[PDB]
Amino acid sequence: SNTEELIQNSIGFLQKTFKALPVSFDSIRHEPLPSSMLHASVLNFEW
Amino acid sequence: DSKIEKLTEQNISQLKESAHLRFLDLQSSIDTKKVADENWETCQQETLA
Repeated sequence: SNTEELIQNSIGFLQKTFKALPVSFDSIRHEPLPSSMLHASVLNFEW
Repeated sequence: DSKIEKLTEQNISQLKESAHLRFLDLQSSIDTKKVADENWETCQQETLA
């Protein structure tokens, strides 16, 4: 219903946003992703 | 008056949200564990080969 379609849209948006970032796998295995690399829009739960 | 929930239809929607969430969480929980059973079984057959 409302929540199911809500979740589908949210998962699509998340997949796109995370596909955007450049950080390679081996780079993140040893170094924590810094906070700057994401816009303050994705944080604070405004999606 | 007793702990039987409230008829006020303003939290009926709150129940509706909870029903969608708890159910979806349980559905994922079991979907995950059956995948683990399928994987560990395959790995055990592979070592036997």
